[PDB]
Amino acid sequence: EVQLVQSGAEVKKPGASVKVSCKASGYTFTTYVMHWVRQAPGQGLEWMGYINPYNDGTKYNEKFKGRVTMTRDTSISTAYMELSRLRSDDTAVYYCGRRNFDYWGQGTLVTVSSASTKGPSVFPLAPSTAALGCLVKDYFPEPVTVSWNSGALTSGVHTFPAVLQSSGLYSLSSVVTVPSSSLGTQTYICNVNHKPSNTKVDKKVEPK
Amino acid sequence: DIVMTQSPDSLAVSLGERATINCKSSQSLLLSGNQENYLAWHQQKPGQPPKTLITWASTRISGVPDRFSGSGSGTDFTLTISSLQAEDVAVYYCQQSYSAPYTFGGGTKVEIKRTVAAPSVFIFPPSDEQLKSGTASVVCLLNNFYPREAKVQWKVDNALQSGNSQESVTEQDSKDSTYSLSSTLTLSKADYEKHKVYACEVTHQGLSSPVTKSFNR
Amino acid sequence: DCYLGDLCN
Repeated sequence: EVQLVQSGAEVKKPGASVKVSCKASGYTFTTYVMHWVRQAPGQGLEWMGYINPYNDGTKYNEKFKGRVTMTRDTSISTAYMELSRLRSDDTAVYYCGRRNFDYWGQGTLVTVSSASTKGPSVFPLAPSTAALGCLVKDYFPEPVTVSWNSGALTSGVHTFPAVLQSSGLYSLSSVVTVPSSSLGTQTYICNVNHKPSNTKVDKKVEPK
Repeated sequence: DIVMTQSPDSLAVSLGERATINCKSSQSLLLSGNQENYLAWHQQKPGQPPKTLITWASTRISGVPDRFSGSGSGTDFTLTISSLQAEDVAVYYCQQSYSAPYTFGGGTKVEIKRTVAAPSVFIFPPSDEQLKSGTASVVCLLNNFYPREAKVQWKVDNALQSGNSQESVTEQDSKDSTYSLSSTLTLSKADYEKHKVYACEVTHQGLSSPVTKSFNR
Repeated sequence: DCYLGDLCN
């Protein structure tokens, strides 16, 4: 099997640089060029350039001609991509693709932010069939996962994609719809996990 | 640069039904020297890496099921799914490999088609704990609706809000094929306490006229 | 294998 295995996710501050690798197996590395393609969140795919390992030749998109450099190491079958002077809209998942884009790497998320690791504040979305939930606000970086009643309540739960607010911090909501008659007696607790900050929050949501 | 234009932008299709995605290029992708078309089709699921389905406009990638096929030449290409499966729900991209930059189409979202379902609408005042903290997040929830198009308009003492809210939408539910939507109106404490009626007004074709949900501070 | 339109010359 052909396999393109990329390095892991990076978080960088504006102005920094990031070098991402892509190791290729299952075929002869120098036989095909290696492209880099990126995808900003919620947008399409955009070609950045390639390197031809056979002759060390490169071809860049005129959008990163003066910022990106590609390299290769034939003896370990690895192509690299370096993006310098990282700005905030370089936040994307970066992919390597081989040949005529017939096989893809798994992607490398690169987050460019002036924010620091910060655990979330959690607030109730109180009810008054009824709806209730939790507001998970002002955290960084992604991700937060949410469960309800320690994973015992899964029907009717929608945990929404996080949104990046003006502050560089993320905010999401998790809701669930429940029998209105259960609000007297059944206890609902959202379990918010934030691995980056080694924080876990449990919030009990009650009628006010 | 070559411009790749797909059509439609999103395609609702019943399970087992034929799906057709079209892709047009601002330039012929058919090299006359070897009579080949330089066009690929990629499949991508929410938060997943691309996966190639077709290359050379009509050659199926090894291991892609038979129900996928590519066709067309020059400037007009088509991805066909003969009988849509649940696992086929995804975004589909065409991408020219003829001349650099190797540009992608805008993508075509393919979703399961279902009967219209109006949203349930719920509004949530900010919690006192956050409020006394300096910020007011007012949340409006649109629960299990179809199709995805759902307009939310915040009104504060009946004045339309603009520029102070953000929205988020779930992926199409695997069991009932609906979408849900969350919208958050954010104000400072000081502005929040200057007004009385906080309202969420929802327009959706499952609703004859718009539904407003509200509360008084 | 000229797998891109502008790869060969």
